[PDB]
Amino acid sequence: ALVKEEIQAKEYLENLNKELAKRTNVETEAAWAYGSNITDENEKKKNEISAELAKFMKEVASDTTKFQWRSYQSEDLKRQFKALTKLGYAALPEDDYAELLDTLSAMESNFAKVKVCDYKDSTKCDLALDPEIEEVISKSRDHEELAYYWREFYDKAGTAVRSQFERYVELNTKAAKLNNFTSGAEAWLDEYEDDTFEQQLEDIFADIRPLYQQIHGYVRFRLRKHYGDAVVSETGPIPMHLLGNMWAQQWSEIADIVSPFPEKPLVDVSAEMEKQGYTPLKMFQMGDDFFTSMNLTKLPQDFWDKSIIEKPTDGRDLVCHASAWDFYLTDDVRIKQCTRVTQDQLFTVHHELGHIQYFLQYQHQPFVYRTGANPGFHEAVGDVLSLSVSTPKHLEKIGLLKDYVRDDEARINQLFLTALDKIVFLPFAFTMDKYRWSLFRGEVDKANWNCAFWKLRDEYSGIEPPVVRSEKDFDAPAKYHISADVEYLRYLVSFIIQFQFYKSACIKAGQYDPDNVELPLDNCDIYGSAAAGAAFHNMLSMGASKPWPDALEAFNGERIMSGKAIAEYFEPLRVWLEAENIKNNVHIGWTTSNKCVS
Ligand SMILES: *[C@@H]1O[C@H](CO)[C@@H](O[C@@H]2O[C@H](CO)[C@@H](O[C@@H]3O[C@H](CO[C@H]4O[C@H](CO)[C@@H](O)[C@H](O)[C@@H]4O)[C@@H](O)[C@H](O[C@H]4O[C@H](CO[C@@H]5O[C@H](CO)[C@@H](O)[C@H](O)[C@@H]5O)[C@@H](O)[C@H](O)[C@@H]4O)[C@@H]3O)[C@H](O)[C@H]2NC(C)=O)[C@H](O)[C@H]1NC(C)=O
Ligand SMILES: C[C@H](N[C@@H](CCc1ccccc1)C(=O)O)C(=O)N1[C@H](C(=O)O)C[C@H]2CCCC[C@@H]21
Ligand SMILES: *[C@@H]1O[C@H](CO)[C@@H](O)[C@H](O)[C@H]1NC(C)=O
Ligand SMILES: *[C@@H]1O[C@H](CO)[C@@H](O)[C@H](O)[C@H]1NC(C)=O
Ligand SMILES: [Zn+2]
Repeated sequence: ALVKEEIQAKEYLENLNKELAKRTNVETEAAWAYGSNITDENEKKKNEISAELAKFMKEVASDTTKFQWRSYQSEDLKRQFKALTKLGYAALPEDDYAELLDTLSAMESNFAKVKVCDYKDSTKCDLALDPEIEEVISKSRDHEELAYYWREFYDKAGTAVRSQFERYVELNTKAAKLNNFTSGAEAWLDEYEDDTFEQQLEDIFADIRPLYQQIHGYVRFRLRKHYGDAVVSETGPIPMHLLGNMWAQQWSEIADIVSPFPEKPLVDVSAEMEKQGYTPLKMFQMGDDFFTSMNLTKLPQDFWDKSIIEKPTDGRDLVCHASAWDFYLTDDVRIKQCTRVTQDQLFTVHHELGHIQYFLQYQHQPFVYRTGANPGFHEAVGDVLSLSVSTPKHLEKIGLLKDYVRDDEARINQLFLTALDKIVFLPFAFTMDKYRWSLFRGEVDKANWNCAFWKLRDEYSGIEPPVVRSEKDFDAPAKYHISADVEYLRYLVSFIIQFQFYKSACIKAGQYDPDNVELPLDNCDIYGSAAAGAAFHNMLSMGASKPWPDALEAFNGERIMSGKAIAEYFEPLRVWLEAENIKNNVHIGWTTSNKCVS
């Protein structure tokens, strides 16, 4: 009967979880070897091991039907069994799965191997995105140079893989349907365990959108003063190559030309980092110190022994796009980052170490629970610390920000600088998955796939390509996550919930009081706070053992994803900016782009 079976099922799950952890270790090692060293041999190795694990998952999913798991008393056992039924791509027939793996490695390796010719020297053709092209996009204020690098990169990283992307969409759809989801959109959304999740995000985005429109309007106004009206129009979408980022996802790199008060300080600690002899090692050691200062877990020896924290100097191809890795044993966690000594990179280091901390916090959990409460939780951890590291308060403590006077004008500069990252990103992140969802769901005909991309970027972000594109081009895969098949909604969720975590951690630390002028949210530093660390420990140690509202509740007693906290952080900016835009008669909104020919 059921009482005896539930006891046996508990024993079954205990052994299977350990077996899954061990088998996944092997897959992860092969994936790591390939990402660190792209060769035909490593690709073959990676894909063959994945195919082996997929075959085993099929056997597992099949075996779950031998247990009456839906009839069990234990919510915990039922949750584990449910996790094991979700095959994802592993549901595909053997040959289809092999084809998908080959398709995915073809796209990611194409992205990783992109090289372009120097704008000034057509003989020198070894410029990679990281660091060469990204350096130009972030630093150059020559609009024709910027336009050149934009076109060269999108042509090579995007258009070149159209046929592979098409087959990937077909196989992704086939896999979703084998799992009885309507499409890959629903398969992705299932990770959030909430059937109203899309509407919730629409509601939150709608609340923040007006602030984005104000930032967009002001930036456009300031760019007109820099480049002239021949380059930037008052009423049209902003030409995206002028925004300091290849994908226009964050605009912090053009802060020096769009800052509210150019005569007052704007935080940019890159020069001081270099002057003080910072290295990638030091940056990671400083991140480690931040976590341990909060009474959280120190980085294990394997991390230091096995991580790659600088771009290799041999001739080899690799994936430089920064990532954090769990090997599902004990204390085997690693980062691979082509680290540079900049302010932006210091935040990236803390982001990636947020993943590592999460891995360490939940490594005692059964295998199926060794992941984030939802994908957004994993992305939020390191960003909460980055918000603190970015404050004038913290940066003065570590001697990177000198002779800084925090008057009302400096505060507006800093809030604006943060918004150029945190608010600007929201419509971007939403469009990445809105686009792919529309393809997965079969809502866009193949003949319209490229202009469907640029239509969303126009509608939500008010940006456009520097040159005319058409259906002869295919631009979406020029973004890493699109070539690498990484869900993006996690980052939209993260940018909302990180402010919920930050606000709460700051209150717990005694660093934020809404009725005290000396403790504003935008200058909170949680460094050294064991109290904030305790909330993190309580939440992160849970892994995916409970639905995410229980994980949020463990942190601050709340159960709802809310835009209240992000709006609260930027409220002083909103008040100032609304008035400043009225003062300067700034045009808000944009006409439909003419940059994608149907
Ligand atoms: C996605 O959705 C799919 C449905 O759209 C779903 O596919 C269905 O899965 C069912 C398995 O759960 C399967 O049901 C079986 O059907 C067999 C006969 O099917 C034939 O005829 C169909 C048309 O009439 C054809 O379409 C098929 O191709 C087949 O030719 C039955 O023989 C079988 O029965 C046995 O199993 C049941 C189940 O027993 C359960 O467990 C315990 C066992 O101890 C029972 O006590 C308990 O009561 C419970 O019922 C037994 O009751 C029975 O005695 C037999 O042993 C079974 O009903 C179905 O065929 C299949 N397709 C369709 C079209 O319905 C996928 O599984 C879903 N995928 C995922 C990942 O969830
Ligand atoms: C650098 C970072 N890299 C990603 C790596 C994600 C990944 C998933 C699966 C296999 C390999 C890599 C991450 O750590 O989440 C990243 O891409 N991004 C995203 C981006 O740069 O597009 C959004 C960024 C928000 C701020 C922190 C960094 C976030
Ligand atoms: C890269 O992989 C090749 C074989 O694919 C191997 O021989 C070589 O040692 C690796 N290179 C480095 C730098 O690890
Ligand atoms: C550090 O964490 C432990 C449990 O992990 C806790 O018991 C202890 O109180 C914390 N240290 C401080 C100073 O609060
Ligand atoms: Zn991340």
